Amino acid sequence: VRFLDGHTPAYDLTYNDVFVVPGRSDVASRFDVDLSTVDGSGTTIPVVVANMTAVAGRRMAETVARRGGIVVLPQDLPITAVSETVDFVKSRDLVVDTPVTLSPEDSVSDANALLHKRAHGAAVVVFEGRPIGLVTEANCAGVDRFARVRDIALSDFVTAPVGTDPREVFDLLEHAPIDVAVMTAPDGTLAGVLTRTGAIRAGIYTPAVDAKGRLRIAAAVGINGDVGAKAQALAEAGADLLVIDTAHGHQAKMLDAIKAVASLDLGLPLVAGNVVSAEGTRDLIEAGASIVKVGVGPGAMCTTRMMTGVGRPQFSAVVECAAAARQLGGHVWADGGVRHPRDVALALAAGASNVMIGSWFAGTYESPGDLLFDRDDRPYKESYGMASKRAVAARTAGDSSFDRARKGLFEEGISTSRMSLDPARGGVEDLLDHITSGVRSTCTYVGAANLPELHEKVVLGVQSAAGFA
Amino acid sequence: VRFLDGHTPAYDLTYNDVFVVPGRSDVASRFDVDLSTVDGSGTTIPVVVANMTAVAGRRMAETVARRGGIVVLPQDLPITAVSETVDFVKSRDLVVDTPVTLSPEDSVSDANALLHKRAHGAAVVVFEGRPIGLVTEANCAGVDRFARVRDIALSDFVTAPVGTDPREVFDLLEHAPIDVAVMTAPDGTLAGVLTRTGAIRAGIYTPAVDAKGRLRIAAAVGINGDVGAKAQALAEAGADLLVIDTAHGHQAKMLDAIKAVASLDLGLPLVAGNVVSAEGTRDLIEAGASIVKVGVGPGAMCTTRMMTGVGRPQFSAVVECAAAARQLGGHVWADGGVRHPRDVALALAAGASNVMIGSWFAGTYESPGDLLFDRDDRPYKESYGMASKRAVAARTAGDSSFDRARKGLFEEGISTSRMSLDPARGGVEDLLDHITSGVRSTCTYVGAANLPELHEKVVLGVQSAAGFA
Amino acid sequence: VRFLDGHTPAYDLTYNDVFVVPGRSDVASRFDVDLSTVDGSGTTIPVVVANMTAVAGRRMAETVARRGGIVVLPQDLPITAVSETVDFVKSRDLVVDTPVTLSPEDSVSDANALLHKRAHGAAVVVFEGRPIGLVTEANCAGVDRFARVRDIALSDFVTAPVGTDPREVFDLLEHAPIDVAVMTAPDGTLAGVLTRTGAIRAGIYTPAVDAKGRLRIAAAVGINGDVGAKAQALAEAGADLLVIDTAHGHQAKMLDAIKAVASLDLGLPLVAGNVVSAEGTRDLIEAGASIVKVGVGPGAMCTTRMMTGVGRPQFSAVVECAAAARQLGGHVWADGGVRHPRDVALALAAGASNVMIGSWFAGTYESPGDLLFDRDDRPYKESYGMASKRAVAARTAGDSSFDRARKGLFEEGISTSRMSLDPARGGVEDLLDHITSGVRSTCTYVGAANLPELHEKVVLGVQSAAGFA
Amino acid sequence: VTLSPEDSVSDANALLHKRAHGAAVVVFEGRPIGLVTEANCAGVDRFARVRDIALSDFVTAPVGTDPREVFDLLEHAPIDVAVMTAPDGTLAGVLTRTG
Repeated sequence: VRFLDGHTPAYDLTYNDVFVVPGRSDVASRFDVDLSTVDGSGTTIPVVVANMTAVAGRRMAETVARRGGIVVLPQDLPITAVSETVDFVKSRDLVVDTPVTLSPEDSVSDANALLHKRAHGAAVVVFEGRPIGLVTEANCAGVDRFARVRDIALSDFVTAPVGTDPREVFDLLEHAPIDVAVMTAPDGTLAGVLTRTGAIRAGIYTPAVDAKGRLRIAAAVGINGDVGAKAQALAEAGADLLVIDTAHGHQAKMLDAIKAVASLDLGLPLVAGNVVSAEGTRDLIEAGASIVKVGVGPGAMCTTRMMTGVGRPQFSAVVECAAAARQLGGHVWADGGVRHPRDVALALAAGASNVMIGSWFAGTYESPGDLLFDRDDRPYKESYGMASKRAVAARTAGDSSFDRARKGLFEEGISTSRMSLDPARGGVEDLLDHITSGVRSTCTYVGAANLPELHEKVVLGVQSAAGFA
Repeated sequence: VRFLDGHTPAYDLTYNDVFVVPGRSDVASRFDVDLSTVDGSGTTIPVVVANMTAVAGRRMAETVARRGGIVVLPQDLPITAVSETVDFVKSRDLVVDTPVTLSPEDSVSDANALLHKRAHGAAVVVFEGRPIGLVTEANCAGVDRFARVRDIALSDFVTAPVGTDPREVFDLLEHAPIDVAVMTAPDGTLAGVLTRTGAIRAGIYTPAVDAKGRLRIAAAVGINGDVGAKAQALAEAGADLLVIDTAHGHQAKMLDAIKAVASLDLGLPLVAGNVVSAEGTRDLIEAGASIVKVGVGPGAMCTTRMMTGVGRPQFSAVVECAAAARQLGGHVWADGGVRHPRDVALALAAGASNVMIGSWFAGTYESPGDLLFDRDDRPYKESYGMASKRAVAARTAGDSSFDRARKGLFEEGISTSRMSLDPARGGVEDLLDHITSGVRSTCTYVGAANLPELHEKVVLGVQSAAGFA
Repeated sequence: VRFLDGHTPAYDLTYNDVFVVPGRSDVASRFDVDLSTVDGSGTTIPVVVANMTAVAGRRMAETVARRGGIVVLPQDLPITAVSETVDFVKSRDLVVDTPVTLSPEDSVSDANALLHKRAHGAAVVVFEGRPIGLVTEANCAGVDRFARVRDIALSDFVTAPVGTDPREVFDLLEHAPIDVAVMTAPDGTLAGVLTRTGAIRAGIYTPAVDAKGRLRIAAAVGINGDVGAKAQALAEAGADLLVIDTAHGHQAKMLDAIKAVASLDLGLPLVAGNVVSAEGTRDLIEAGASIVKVGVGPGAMCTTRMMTGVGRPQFSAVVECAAAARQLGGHVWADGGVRHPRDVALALAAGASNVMIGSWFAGTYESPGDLLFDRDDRPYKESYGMASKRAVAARTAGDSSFDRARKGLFEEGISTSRMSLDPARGGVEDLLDHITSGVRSTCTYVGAANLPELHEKVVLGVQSAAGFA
Repeated sequence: VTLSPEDSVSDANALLHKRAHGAAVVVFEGRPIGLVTEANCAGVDRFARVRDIALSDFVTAPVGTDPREVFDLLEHAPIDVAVMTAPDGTLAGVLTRTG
């Protein structure tokens, strides 16, 4: 990377210490920029969903795959659940989104609960595979709490055949009272729904698909036990990417796991981490890892850097890891704390081929967590609220109560960080649009048509802390 | 510019990182300093009003031109409105200010609304061109809400002929109960008003006038469409300065626009921006721009630097751009975030020939926005409250709803930043006095009689962030 | 110590300026790390309790000695009290903890007061040396305020013989309603109690014992009067470590005191302080001090650095003192402000053989201060609440009221800093577990099996203050 | 209050408050399986299918028993509900000490 003249600090840099200097640009608009990655993950956008239990959901996987990203499944899930998730994801359409389907004679409370599980805002009533109506907001107000769904149905939905160009579907929704377009198969069976914003995103974004034309998905494996057996089982399940993660990637056990998994020669790209050093990245790549995960305690006040003195600023670590990996032909992923598009833009400029988003996507409808309201009816979802129970479901490992208590004595309990739902960006697609707009604006300011060009021509500067007063 | 010995930081500097070291001075008082610019804009003060819809008003243009500045009109205004504004501004007197005129039989609510549109605090009643009285504050209290103006009039206004030396006009207002001096033409028709503070400012300040002895004004053009036609239309309308602005000035489209406008050879000075690099300034000047606009995402926590990593500290960017432009014979304008006279003083010391003020002037009476009160009756004006509607009035460009939605998907909505009215500095003239006093004190401390001398003898130092604790 | 390339700041570093870079590690888990010190203090953990009146209690001494640390007694205590404390501490068991014993016919209010003096949560009723029952929480609710203890007793306590392996004691408490295991001597007399967490800590931690197999303890002496007589009296009392402390250790009087104490040749290790300079450490070691105490006004906003400009950042001072002392064969102790395990980890990485904890341990049950509740019933203990009275008990020194007032005129009154009790970490053993977990995680991240190896292979980096925004 | 298996747990919570017994019986093929009581829905998944938090610890007595002995049978019971079934084992009703 290139810095300004004389900008050679005696310290590691964070995302608050750097800025991008505008250069000569010929890019007309944001749409003239290609965001496709070259790391082999197959994503058309540099957004990757972290493998956390409170974020890596099935609906999230479907949505992110359709919008061009990829989601890594948690490593504690059973093989049957992973196989079911992969089969459901790879059976989805590349344009339409799977709507919330309600059978007749169901409870109205169940319908209200299912309404908020997706950003469409309308749940279709289906009988014999045929749509009957859409249940929308305020339909349950004043109605008997024991209503049987087929009492407040609104059979006023716009219908179009599957395969219609979304350009005309957008026009058909110009004067519709509900921004939902239920499209049915030629035999009349339900296939999916569309919306004006969904049609625009379908025309803007490019879905990330495998060689079979199906949505891509990823899965993770732990560092304990027979790693080869789990890797083989996940590869047979249809996973397109394997991620071997841990708190400290630069250890002998992770090297042994990488050697064991790479010996099988499954052909899938391999992701390992996390390291924040050039030596660690080189050691991980030499062991057989194609993608190196970067970022260990990036924050200066995070729990890791308060328990221990171990850590490193994200920007310098990513720069060093990318510089070490590119000469070996590998790629790096930014696995820090991302809460603004500036972080993603700076990570891409540093040389990272992909940026993974963690807890930020937990505050969306598509996240597996259940929606609950605060005292002021603030929509929010409890991060790590039920992940601890799922974590200890596999942590027990059949050990006795004495061993479990001995392990848990030193273990520090992660608190449940409340994350308020953004009313203007409730769906994860809005956050994806925000991040992609930020990255495209960065590319236009720099004057690059694609991410490698952005990394090539980026010019950075250093600023002091006095500007934050 | 000259810095202290050993003050060579490894980072770019903001306005919080620098300070002015006092030197040997022989300037007796603040009044012994000339603030006239040499950039060719014709302003007697380095204050320029930004071309924003919520600030660039007609009354603001008149007031700033009379006080020695200049105002750039928004580029989205129609040619007829711009022509009307120019004709009204160039038909104003160089000393007296245009008062609020109320015709008889009007609504008292309309009179109360018109009272707050200017800082005079008294609205004159005019019939057959002759003043009848002045409606002042608290005149509408307790009176019927449907009063017809000519029921609470106060015919106790001091009258003086037009052309009287303001020195005696100040004495005539020594014991007057209302600090308004209505002056009428020799035929008895109304021409304008004056006040003690207005007389003092008329004796202190020098109006910025063109070759015809009329108040100066500027207009802006967009970067889309036939730039030459708009430039020709504005030049024919009587504009004295053209400003071609955009988010990123260092692009090929802006270079083409500069080449197209300069090919017409209208003779007017040309302003282009924005760039924060020496290469960008050189490219803009070579294309045919006489004045370069500086500043792109100056704040470390601004919306631009949170969406993207693109930006630069204002001080270093202004210094570099001025150093690059002066050797080419051009001039630079500071277009950062100005909220204190320190910012203007440091920008002038850096080498900028003019400093443009944006949202700061929106919280004044003369701003085009309407005055409204908070729950605690706090006077304030909604910045960008109606500018969005005016922005989309020209952004539609006859495109279809599909294209408009596709454009607006990536667009980020600018929030309406409330700006409270300063009770002691409600009028923009008070802010102008504050800024000019700050600049004059800076000049006296440095020991310079004019802005080029201030830039010549200025000595700067660097301070750490520990002083802000 | 080793820093990253180019990380050579022009200033002294605190604990907020440094971070630990992960290296190649082969440590399987936290339990594969040995925390034993090599400074000669005999502690199995680097935790040392400060010699403050509000912290250095008898129960605290017993608990810290059993958990592997050491406690220094205040220097103002009389020789009889110190002898009694040493005799009580050295008469304790290496596994079981001394419970709260209640005799029959006592006041129930006294029982309630004694309940909160230890973290067991159950006070045993003893008659003729035989346990009768355990008084637990909520037993005093609704009961007459003048109850005689033997009216709400619960004779449902699990009993095991002394010497039983805690592995089976843990199993015996699996279904017990009270997590207290009262163990009695073979003659049936009470000897102590145990708990599940206590059994785990007994199996994890190693008690710090002297050559006689008894818990270790330390005492302090003032710098005034005949230091040799006090040192001889404390050595005869059974103290295992002597600490000569003062505000400014690098003074002639402290050198004379060190020479006087070392002339006696008591054979005990000697601790002196405090100094923050290499010259001071060398002077103290040459005078006859085996351990040098480091840290004088470490905070940038502490009372010492606000009264005077005297001070130094803790990290740089500790590094310099350790570097100076190791070549002379001595050792250094970190005596700064410790509130997080990160501070202890960084102090150990800097080269310190032990880290002393001051006011942090005051907010525990085992501290000598009495427990009192806030308006919201917040458990807290008044730091320095009664230490001032004990300080002036020896400060009077038989001087007249005139001399006392003359001394106290310049003296600044230390305020009583309220320290809230942590509900999840009420006992000091929980804080010890937290700190040891932090240190073990640091060691695993670095890749060291013991503290000297941690100091050998540690690699540090420097970060700017912009990361704290 | 009778709850069939595979029903929504929210419906069970709603049905719990419809009577003063405080316990809703789970019935399958006319046979009681358990009683859903208060705080059973706390922390449990909002989409629970009833037959996941059932408590099969209900006291059973034949219909026609003198309530004097039914009161004694409920002296130490943790739930003050006495589910009584018909001689063929089918559910007929419930009783309590106060009842």
